[PDB]
Amino acid sequence: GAMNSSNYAELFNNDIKLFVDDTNVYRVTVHKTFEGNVATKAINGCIFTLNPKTGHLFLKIIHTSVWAGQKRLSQLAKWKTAEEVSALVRSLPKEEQPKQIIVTRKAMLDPLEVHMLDFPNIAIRPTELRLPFSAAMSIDKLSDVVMKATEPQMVLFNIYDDWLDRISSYTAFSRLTLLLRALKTNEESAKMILLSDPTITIKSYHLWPSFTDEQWITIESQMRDLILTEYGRKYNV
Amino acid sequence: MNTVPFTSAPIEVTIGIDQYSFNVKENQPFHGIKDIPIGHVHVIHFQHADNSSMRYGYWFDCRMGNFYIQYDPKDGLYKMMEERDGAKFENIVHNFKERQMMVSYPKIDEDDTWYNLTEFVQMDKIRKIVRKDENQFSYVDSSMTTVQENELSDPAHSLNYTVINFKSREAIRPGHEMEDFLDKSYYLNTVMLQGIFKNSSNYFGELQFAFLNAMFFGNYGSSLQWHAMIELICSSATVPKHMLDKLDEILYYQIKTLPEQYSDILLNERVWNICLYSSFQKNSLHNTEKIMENKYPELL
Repeated sequence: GAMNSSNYAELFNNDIKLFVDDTNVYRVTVHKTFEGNVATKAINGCIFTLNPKTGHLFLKIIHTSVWAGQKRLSQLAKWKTAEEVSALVRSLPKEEQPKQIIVTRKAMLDPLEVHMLDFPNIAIRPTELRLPFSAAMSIDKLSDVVMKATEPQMVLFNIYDDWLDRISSYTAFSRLTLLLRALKTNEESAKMILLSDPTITIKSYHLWPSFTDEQWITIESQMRDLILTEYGRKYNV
Repeated sequence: MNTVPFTSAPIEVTIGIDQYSFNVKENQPFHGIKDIPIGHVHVIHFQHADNSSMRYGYWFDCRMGNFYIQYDPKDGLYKMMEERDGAKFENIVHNFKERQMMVSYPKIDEDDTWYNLTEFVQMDKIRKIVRKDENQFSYVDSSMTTVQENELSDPAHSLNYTVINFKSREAIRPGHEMEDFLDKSYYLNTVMLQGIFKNSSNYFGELQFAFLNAMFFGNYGSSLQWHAMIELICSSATVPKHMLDKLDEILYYQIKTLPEQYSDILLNERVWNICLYSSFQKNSLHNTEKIMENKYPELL
């Protein structure tokens, strides 16, 4: 069934599962043509496939060449997402294949269900949670590798860096979603918070700065405060 | 013109023959239905005055034998049976007519309704959906479940309709995932028409039979099958022209004949709105679309 606040801890049990977010698969800029009409130009995108227990991220880069000569691209993007997710599962050894795939947008259920017909025991689930994974391109190293790609490419990361050496998956996922919620609501401020102190660096093999435990508490407070502010601004409350 | 005599009518019951029906009172002297048109399937059905649950009845074709109805007080229902003694049967049928204790199948001569509802329905195909090969006629009732329903208990009593499922390997060629899901022509034309049904007439026959079972017995799994078989055509971009024109006529008479008060449970809003207004064949069902708007605009 659908994933929601009630069954939220299921994400951190030992059944392998993956979130699939397709929001950044088909990305355009909108511009005016010489004659004054509107046209789009595609830029590179990505499927965001994440195991919330381990942090393993399967970033499948979607090169603009995929769209060439295709119609109804927003629809096609859903099927290409499902195609690539299905290929990823096929590429994993059996013991690593997920037992569930949770799609962040309901429009993905039928495309993935159809592409996964060979895996009847992998359950495809929607979610009622409003997850912030669209802000994934606000993480500088992800945006960089997507925009530079010259061909289809799978790049692997751990989205938790080394946090699991010191915290649980539940706390790690809460930290990640908080960081991304912030980046989504006000990227400029969120990013200012993360880098204000030049003495805290990002390891070459990490995505986020190497905050000490105490500094993560201050960070997370600063991200909470950001998110509350923006809300009063949005709704005048 | 053929006859289906009744031994007696011991319990108060509404009897239907095809689209007609009569109220018969407990131990009223009723002894059958005469002037039944040869050349079509027919269905005789029952709903006891005391249990307006479990409508039940029998599909038959009078060219296949002499059939009659007898109430069973052990199993509590009107049973169809075959008389093999042709002499003994004309004898029963003639004495009941002379005594005039039989209703006449009340067909207006201007009326092609039953033909139009049963054009492609064949007794031999019905008997493959309702397997019970010691009888030449077929029992159906409100509660019988289909093979597909069972898969998601007693298989002797199942409606063995052809399983249709839009998210199955059968329906979806590997590598044409998106194409086949959005354009079911492959599934319709190669898998179902050429593969299983062999021709459009057998396809239409099952579709019509499913509708009639839904209409006459409120058989819910039959309603599911009738809608499934419509949707598969309407969701195919490439359909023989003759099937579309014929489908428009089939559906028209089905919609015409449905009791007005039952549109809610028998008609699936999603399927109809998709077929009439969103599908590839939105523009190919003009008569069906016209009668649906002027009779059930609420559903749409």
